[PDB]
Amino acid sequence: VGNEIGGNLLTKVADDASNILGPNCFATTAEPENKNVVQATTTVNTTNLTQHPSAPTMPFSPDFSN
Amino acid sequence: VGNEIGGNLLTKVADDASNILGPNCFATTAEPENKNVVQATTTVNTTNLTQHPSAPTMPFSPDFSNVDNFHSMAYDITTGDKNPSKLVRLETHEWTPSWARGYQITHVELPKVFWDHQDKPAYGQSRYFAAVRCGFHFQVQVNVNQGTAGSALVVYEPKPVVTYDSKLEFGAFTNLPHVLMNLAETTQADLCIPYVADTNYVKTDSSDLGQLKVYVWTPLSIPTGSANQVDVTILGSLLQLDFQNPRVFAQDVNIYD
Amino acid sequence: TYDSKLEFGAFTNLPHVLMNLAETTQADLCIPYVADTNYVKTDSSDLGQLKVYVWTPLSIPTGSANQVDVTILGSLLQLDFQNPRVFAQDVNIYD
Amino acid sequence: TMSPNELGLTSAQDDGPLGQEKPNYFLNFRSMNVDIFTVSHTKVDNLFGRAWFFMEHTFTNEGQWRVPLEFPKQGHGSLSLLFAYFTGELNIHVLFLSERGFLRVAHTYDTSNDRVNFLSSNGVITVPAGEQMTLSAPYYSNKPLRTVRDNNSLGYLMCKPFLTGTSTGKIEVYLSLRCPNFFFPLPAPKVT
Amino acid sequence: MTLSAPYYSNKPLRTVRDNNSLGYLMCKPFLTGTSTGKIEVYLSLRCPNFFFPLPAPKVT
Amino acid sequence: VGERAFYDPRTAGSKSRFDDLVKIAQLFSVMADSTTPSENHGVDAKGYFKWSATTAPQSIVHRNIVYLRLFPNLNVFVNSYSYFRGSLVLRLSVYASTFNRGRLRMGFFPNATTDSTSTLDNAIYTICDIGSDNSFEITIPYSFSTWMRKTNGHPIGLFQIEVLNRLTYNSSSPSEVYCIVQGKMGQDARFFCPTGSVVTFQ
Amino acid sequence: MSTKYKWTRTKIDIAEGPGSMNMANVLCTTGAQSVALVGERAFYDPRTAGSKSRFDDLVKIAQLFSVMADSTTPSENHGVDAKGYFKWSATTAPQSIVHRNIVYLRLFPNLNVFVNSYSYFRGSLVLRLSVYASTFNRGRLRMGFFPNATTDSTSTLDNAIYTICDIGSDNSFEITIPYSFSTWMRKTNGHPIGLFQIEVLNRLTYNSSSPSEVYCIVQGKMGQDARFFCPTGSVVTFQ
Amino acid sequence: MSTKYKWTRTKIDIAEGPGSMNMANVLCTTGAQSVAL
Amino acid sequence: MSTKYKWTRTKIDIAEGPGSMNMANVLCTTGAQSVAL
RNA sequence: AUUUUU
RNA sequence: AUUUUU
RNA sequence: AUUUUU
RNA sequence: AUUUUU
RNA sequence: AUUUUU
Repeated sequence: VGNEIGGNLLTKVADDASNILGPNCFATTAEPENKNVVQATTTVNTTNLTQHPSAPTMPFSPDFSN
Repeated sequence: VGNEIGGNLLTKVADDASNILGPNCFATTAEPENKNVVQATTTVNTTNLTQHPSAPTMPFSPDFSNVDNFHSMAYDITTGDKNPSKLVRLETHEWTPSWARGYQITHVELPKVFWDHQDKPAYGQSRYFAAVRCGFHFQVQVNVNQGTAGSALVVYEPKPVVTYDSKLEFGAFTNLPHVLMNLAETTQADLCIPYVADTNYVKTDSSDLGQLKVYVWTPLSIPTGSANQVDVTILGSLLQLDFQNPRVFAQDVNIYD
Repeated sequence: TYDSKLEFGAFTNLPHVLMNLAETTQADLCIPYVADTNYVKTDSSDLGQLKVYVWTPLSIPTGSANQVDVTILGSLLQLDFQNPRVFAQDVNIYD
Repeated sequence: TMSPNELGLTSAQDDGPLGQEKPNYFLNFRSMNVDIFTVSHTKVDNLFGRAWFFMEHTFTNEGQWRVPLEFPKQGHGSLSLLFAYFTGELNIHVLFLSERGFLRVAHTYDTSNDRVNFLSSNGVITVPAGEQMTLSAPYYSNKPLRTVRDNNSLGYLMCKPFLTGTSTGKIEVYLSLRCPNFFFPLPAPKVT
Repeated sequence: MTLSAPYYSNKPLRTVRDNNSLGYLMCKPFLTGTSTGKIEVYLSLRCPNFFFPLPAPKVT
Repeated sequence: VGERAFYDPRTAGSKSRFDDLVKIAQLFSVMADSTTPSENHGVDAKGYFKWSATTAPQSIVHRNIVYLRLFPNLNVFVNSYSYFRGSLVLRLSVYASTFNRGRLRMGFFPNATTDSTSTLDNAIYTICDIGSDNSFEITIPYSFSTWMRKTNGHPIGLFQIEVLNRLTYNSSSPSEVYCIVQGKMGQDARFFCPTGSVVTFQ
Repeated sequence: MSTKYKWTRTKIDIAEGPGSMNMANVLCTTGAQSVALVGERAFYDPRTAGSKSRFDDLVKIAQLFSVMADSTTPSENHGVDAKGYFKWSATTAPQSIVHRNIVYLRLFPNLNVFVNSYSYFRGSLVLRLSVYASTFNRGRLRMGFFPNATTDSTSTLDNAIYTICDIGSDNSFEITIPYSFSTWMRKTNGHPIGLFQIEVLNRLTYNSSSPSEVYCIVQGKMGQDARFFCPTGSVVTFQ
Repeated sequence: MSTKYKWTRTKIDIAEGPGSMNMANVLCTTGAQSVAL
Repeated sequence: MSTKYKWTRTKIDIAEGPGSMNMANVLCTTGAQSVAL
C-alpha cells in the first residue's frame, strides 16, 4: 500500500521513458541486513537469548570435524 | 505465537457470539505502511542510498515517453547525442606562394583540436572527461583555378612521427595514411583515421594520437594573371567518439604513468 | 506565475510529498515534461520549478540539534536537446 | 477481508502517485453510490457545456471590439481554475442589441493586433440587428495548450458592428466550451 | 419561449401547496434604450407525479 | 471546414484529458488553513492546531462546525453546484517525534449545530494512537432529510477532537506537536445542480 | 453523378405563425426545450410519499365520496335545504319529508373541483345515505331521485328511482343515477342532476334507553363509468 | 469516425413568405395545428 | 430506454436570408406553394 | 418511464 | 375515418 | 406528365 | 467532378 | 474522440 514501492515506481518509470540508450535510472528496495529478529543458543544446561544478533563469522573454508 | 493475533482473536470471537444482526465488532491486523526497508537508486555513475524511503509520487495518468508526438522540432531524437561527432572546421591557412617542397603548410593538434574553441560541438562534453578513444574522418580542401597548378601532401602523423619528424625522410611520408592531391585535379582529400596510439586511451586535451599535417609536394605554379591567394582548409569528423574518465571541469588529469 | 492567488493546503493537488520528518529522510518525485509549449527554451525558468514549504514548523527539543539542512537532488529520466545555436546565446523558441 | 489501512490508519507520506481511489469502511458502512439523475453533472463536457456570462460592450460607432477571452473566476466556470492547461472547441454566445444593423463576429488565438484589422478569414459570421448567435471557434491556437489562467487563455474575440444610421446599442457576451481537455490540476484558488 | 425546467429540487417531493411548491423563476431583461414593457407568464407541467390525495379545497 | 484538431496530452505530461470533476472534489485540502496554529486551544475553525502535553485527558484540542466551504477544493464546488450527496472524509495528521506517545479521540456529530464540547461516546469517532502512521481518518456517511443536500446551507456537523491520553515525551522530545486536518469527498460523492456564485476567486 | 446540379441546403416553407405558442395541446408542451444541463430526466421516489406508484388518472378522485352541502349544524328546516346533514326524527309522519333539494355536482367538495375545471361530463352518480342510529332504533326510509327535475317540491316517489332503507347493522344505503341528458355529454355546471328526496316510510322507533331522532349524512361520487371532457375556465376561486 | 468535423445542427434555407397563410389549398388547412388537449 | 432525456422537438439552424425569393432558379419556382383547392 | 406517439 | 396523400 | 430530379 | 461529406 | 446520443 506504500512505503516500499520505491523500487518499482522508479525502476518502471524509467523503463517507460527509456530511449535506445536504455533507462537512465534503476531503483531497488528491500529489507536491511540488520532485521528485527531474535536468536537463541543452547549449550549443555545453558540458554543464551539475544535480541540483537549479528551474522556469525568463521575462517576460510573451515573444517569443524576437529 | 502472539503480538499480531489481534485480528483473528477479535474477528472470530464476535463471529462466535453473533446474532441475526451479525457481529458487533471486526478487527484486522497488518503491517504499517511505513515498514523497515531500504531503497537504493543509481543514475549515471551515482548511487543514492536511503534507509527511510517513502512512497514515490507522480502526476495523474502521466506520460514519461517524453517524446513530442508533433515533432515541433524536426530533427533526429539522437541529434544532441551525435552533435559532438559533427564535422567541423579545424583549420584554414593560406598557401603562401614561393614555398619550397617539404615545407609545412599547416598542422593541427590531434585530438584536442576538436575542442579548439568553446564554440566546438564537442567542446562541451570533452570538458567532463579526461580519457578519449576516437576515430577520425578528415577532409582537407584546397581550391585553385584551372590556370594554376601544384600539389600538396595531406598526411596523418601519429605522436611517434611528430616526435621524431626531423629524423624521417620526406618523400617517404607516403607510407603514412596520406593523399598526394594534385591541384587543378582534386579540390578535396578524404582521410579515415582510426584510433592510433601506444596506449589504450589518450588524455583529453592532449596532442597525443598524433596530428594531421599538410606539406608542399610541389610548389604552386601560379601564372601571371592567375590569383595568388590559395587557402588550405582542414575539416574533421569523428567516425566514433568515446569519453570515459570523469573529472572536474577542464582539469588536467594524467591517465598515463 | 500565479502563486499568491493559490490557496496553500491545496497544493497537495500538485505532484507532492508531504513528508513527515522523523519518519522519512527522503522524498521521490517523478515529473514528466509539463508545459503549454512542445519545447522549452534552454536556460529558462519555464517548465515550472520545484519548491519545499513548511507544512508544520520544526519542533526541536531543548538538547536536540537545531541545524536541519534540506537538499534537492535531480536526475533526468529523459533528456532532449534539439535547436542548434551559438555557445550559450539566448534564443527565442517562443513567439 | 478489510485491512487496517482501509479502516482509517494510513500515512500521508505514502500517497504518491497522485490519484488513489482507496475505499474507506467501518462496521455498518460501505460506499453507497446512488444516482438521482440519468447523468452526471460533474463530467467536464456536461458542466462546461453550459455557458456563463463574460462581459458586455456598449457601441456607438462602427468601431471594432477586441477582447482577451479568459476563464471565469466568477461563475460555475471557475471550476476550470482547478486545472492548468486547456485545449478544445470554444463556444461563444453573442447578443447583438441594436435597432437596425449587422454585427461582424470573429475569433483568433493570434496575438498580433494587425491580423485582425481586416477580418478576411477570422470567421466574420453575421448576426442581424436584435438577433443572437452561438459560434463555435476551433482550437486555431499556435500553442498546443492554453495555460487556463492567462488574461488571454482563450483567444481574442472581435466585433465590428455595421450600423446604418445614428442607431447605437450594446453587445452582451457570454460563453461556454464544447468538449474540453483539461490537464495537470493545480491547487484550489483563493477568495477576494 | 417555453422552457421545461427539470426537477432540480433538493427535496424528493414538492408539497403541492407551498407558496414555492414549484421552484423560483428568474427574469433579468437586457434592454437597450429607454424601452420598457411587461412580461406575462403562464405555465404547465410535462408528466406529473402526484401522491397521497388530500381533501377537496374550500371556496373563497 | 468545420473540423476538429488533434490534441496533444504529452506536452502536459498526461496520457489522457481529465473527464470528471468529482475526482478533484475527492482530493484532500486543509480546513480553514492558517499561517499560525489555533490560538484559542483549537476552539476555532483552523485545521491547524497544537496537541499539547498540558491539555487534560478530556480537554478539547479542537472543536468547530464543519462546512464544505471550509475546504479549498470543496469550496470551489460549493460556489459552482447547488446540491450534492455522499460521504466526507477527514484526515488528521499529527506530526510528532518517534518518542512521543498518546491517544486522541476525534468524533463527529452529523448536522450538529451547537458548537459546544460534548461526550463523543455516541458520535462517530476514531481513536488515534501515535505510532509510525500518524495520519488517522474518519468517514461521515451522507446524512440529510433529503436525497440531495445544499452545497451551501446546513452544516455537515460538529467536529471535535478531544484528548484521550496526555501526549507523553522525554528529555529530548517535544512536549507539544502540530496537527493538520484535511477534508475530501468519498468515492460515492456527487454534485448535482450548478448554481450561481456566492464568492469571487482570484 | 449528381454533379449536374450545384449542391445546396434544403429549402422549406414556413407555415402560418412565426413563434405561435400553443398552450392548449399537451403534445406541444411536452416537446418544449429543456433547460436541463444535459436535457435529461430524474429518478422519482414514491416511497417517501408512502406510495408504490404515482397517480395517473383524476377520474378516480371524482369517484370519491364527499358530503353534499356539508354544514356544522343539521338542517334547521326539516331537511328542505341543500344540507346533506340532517335529522331523522320519530315525530316526522310516515310520509313527511326528512330532506328534499335539487342536486348539482358543485354541491360536492370533490366534484365541485372538476366542475370548476371541466366544462362537460357523463356517467352515473352515486349517493350514499348514512343514518347513524343505535342498535335499538328501527324503521324504514325511502329516498328517490327524479333525474333532471327542477321543481323543488315534495312528490310521490313511486315513479322515481328510489331505494328503501331498513335500519340494521349496515346503515349506509346507496342510490345510483344513470347518465340522463339529451346529449352524449352534459354541462358540468348547468342543468340540475335532478330532484333528491328522502321521505319517511316508517317512523323511527325507539325505547327508554334509545334516541328518538338520529343524524344522517349524504355523500356523493361518480360512477365507474364517469368521465369528464373539456376543461373550461373557472367559475370560482379555491383557497 | 466522423469526428473530423464538429457536430452541428442541420442548416436549412427558408423559402419566400415568413408566415404566409394559405387559405386556398385544403392540403394546407387540414395540416394546421390543433388546440385540442 | 431513451427516457434518460426529456423528449423535445428537433432544433435546426436557419440559413442566410429570411424570406429571400429566388426568381432565377426554376428548381425554386416550380416548388412554390399552390393556391389550388 | 410505451412517465412524447403506436 | 385511406374522415391528410397513394 | 420522369409536364420537380435520376 | 467523391470539383458538398465518407 | 461513442471527445453530440445509444
